[PDB]
Amino acid sequence: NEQDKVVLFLCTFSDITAFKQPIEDDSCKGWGKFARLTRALTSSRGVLQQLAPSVQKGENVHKHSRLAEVLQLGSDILPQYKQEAPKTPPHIILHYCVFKTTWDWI
Amino acid sequence: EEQIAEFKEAFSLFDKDGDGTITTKELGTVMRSLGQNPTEAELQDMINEVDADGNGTIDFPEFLTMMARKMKDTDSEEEIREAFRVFDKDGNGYISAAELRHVMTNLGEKLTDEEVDEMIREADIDGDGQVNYEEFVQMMTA
Amino acid sequence: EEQIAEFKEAFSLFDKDGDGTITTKELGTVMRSLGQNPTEAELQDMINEVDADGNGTIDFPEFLTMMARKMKDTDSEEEIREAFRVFDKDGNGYISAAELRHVMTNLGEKLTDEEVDEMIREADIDGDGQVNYEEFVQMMTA
Amino acid sequence: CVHLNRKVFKEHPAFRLASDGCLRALAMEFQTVHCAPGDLIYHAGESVDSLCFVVSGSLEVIQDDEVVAILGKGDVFGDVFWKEATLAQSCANVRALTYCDLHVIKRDALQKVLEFYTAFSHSFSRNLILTYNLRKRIVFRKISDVKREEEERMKRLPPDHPVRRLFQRFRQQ
Amino acid sequence: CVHLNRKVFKEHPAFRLASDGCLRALAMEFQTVHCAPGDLIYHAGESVDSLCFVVSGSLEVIQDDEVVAILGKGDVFGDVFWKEATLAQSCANVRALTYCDLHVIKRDALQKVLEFYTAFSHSFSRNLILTYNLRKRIVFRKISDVKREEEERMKRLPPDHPVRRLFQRFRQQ
Repeated sequence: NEQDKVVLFLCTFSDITAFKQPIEDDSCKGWGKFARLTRALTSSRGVLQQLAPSVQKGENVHKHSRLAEVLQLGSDILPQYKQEAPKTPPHIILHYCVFKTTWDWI
Repeated sequence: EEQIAEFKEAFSLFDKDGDGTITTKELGTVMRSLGQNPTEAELQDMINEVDADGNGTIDFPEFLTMMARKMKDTDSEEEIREAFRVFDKDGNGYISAAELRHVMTNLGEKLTDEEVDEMIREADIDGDGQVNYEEFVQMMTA
Repeated sequence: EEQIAEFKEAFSLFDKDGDGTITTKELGTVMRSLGQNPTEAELQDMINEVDADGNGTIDFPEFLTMMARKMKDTDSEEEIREAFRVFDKDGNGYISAAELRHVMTNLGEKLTDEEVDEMIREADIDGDGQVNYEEFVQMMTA
Repeated sequence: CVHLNRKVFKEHPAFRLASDGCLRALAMEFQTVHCAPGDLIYHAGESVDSLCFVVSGSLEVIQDDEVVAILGKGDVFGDVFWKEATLAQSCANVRALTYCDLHVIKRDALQKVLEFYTAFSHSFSRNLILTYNLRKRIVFRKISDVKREEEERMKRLPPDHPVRRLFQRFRQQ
Repeated sequence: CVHLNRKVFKEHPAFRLASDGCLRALAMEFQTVHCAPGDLIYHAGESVDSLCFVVSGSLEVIQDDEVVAILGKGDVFGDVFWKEATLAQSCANVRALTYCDLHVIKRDALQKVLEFYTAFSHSFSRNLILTYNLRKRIVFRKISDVKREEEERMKRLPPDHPVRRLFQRFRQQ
């Protein structure tokens, strides 16, 4: 929080279906279970981890990439759930600022 | 059905060259990056058990058969979809009143033009002469 | 109860030095200005009949016992105040839903969480999770 | 208002029997409405709560992309309110051909006037033929679709069980 | 008005079956409402007479100082009017997180439109799932109060006669 109390749990989701194993209670095929797993694990493999599947030994690399996006986000998106003022990046001065207003006056 | 074109991104993500030809080497590479190490023998068994052509290379409508196999919809959903397939002969996602006239002739129960137009209009909600899958189930509900 | 702090002006008006020590001489002075002339013997009898410490000087919670003696409220008012004292264990003038859960365990009749929340919400009018003495009597009326 | 709606009250045979007080009580509730070309009046399925007198210009009535009636000068369309006594959806769009002047009157106001002037209401019912009932659905067939269906008729119980049920529903309709 | 409420009518699955005339009859009664951050919409106990479509921004639903639902773009809250047929008090405050654009529609106007478009009303009832029913009370427990009550449970007929009576009343509830 703004008062530094924990108030929400953000849990981020992805798919490790293709990278673990196929297991079916019943299926038309083991190939069909593999097809369902590839249709599930889409947002990592088909989109983000596209430099992986040409190369081999990509399981740890793709898992590290998908978790490292969220691991950099673990410091970046600490959005803290506060009704705070929106800020520009620094070395960019505000329009209605008091210093900028007296600068425009001088 | 409608996700058939939504699988096309996955199918272009399957092959490495993007040739419409599912290579055995490309499949071994993508399983090796998946984290499994299968032999090429069992992958060739999967090719001969999957492909309808069966020549070391398969296509996207050649995978549409396996997609229709692994579809396996519900009872009433498959019932209304098969009723859509017999009830719309063109399969264009719409029911013309002339299409309902043709299936009224092919049903055996022939109806008048006013009664068949009233069936269309009671079925239709947006009012463009054709009804939708949702407009079909809207009267097939109760 | 609530007039206990309202007696504090009278209790500071009792003593002359304002020391929390009810002097016999100060009591004789205030009765002499009242217009009665009592002897110091009967005033010492009043001290030994009033004070719980009994040392020639008494305190304001030492008078709170005589205030609780001379309170002597009604039947239903004392009933709902004692029901407040057993029904709120903290005595904080409010009934938390967890307080009602604790007295539901201590009553013997255990209720569900939805039923105990509905009892709170039917009891509550301003809607802050706690009910008041007035909100308590508002359902204890009929 | 009687002078503004003289274009209705002098030309219509329904209004040639109107009393002077009934004419005032009608014209105070009439509304002259100008419409642009291609600026339609009633949608498909819009509530027809106002019968309109086309005192100038021309209108077309499009039901299912097909012109069904052209309304000219001095034609009355809308719904027969005093006999229907219920609000209905419009069957057809009413597109405007030219710059047209209609003289609409809402169903509630017309029903008030016809309930108060009981001797006039029977004359109105007998003498106002609506040019186009917007309520009633007109059944027809397109010639192109009939031709295509003749071409298809020259070219040509597990489905019937979830279908004949509906058919019988339509038989109960 | 249909162009103003296109942000509802193109995105919601309840409105993807709407007729053109029903769309006009809905959009003439919709009201776009902009709200500031921290400018709440429904109080606790306020009458929920208007189901709102959050077309932009984000809202939070505070019941008993606790966030119960975050509403984002294209979420419908309010009360299910056509099935409830009665006005109820709001269970929870609906605070606004950002500058948000809602598209409210009052219960009376929506009920008028759904009574007139009877073929559309069933589709609306089947396809409009409310994101948050403001009428229904959500029962829960706070973790801090559960912890304190576990601490108190580790620490621990003359009253029951004016108390069990009420208890039995609650048993009759």
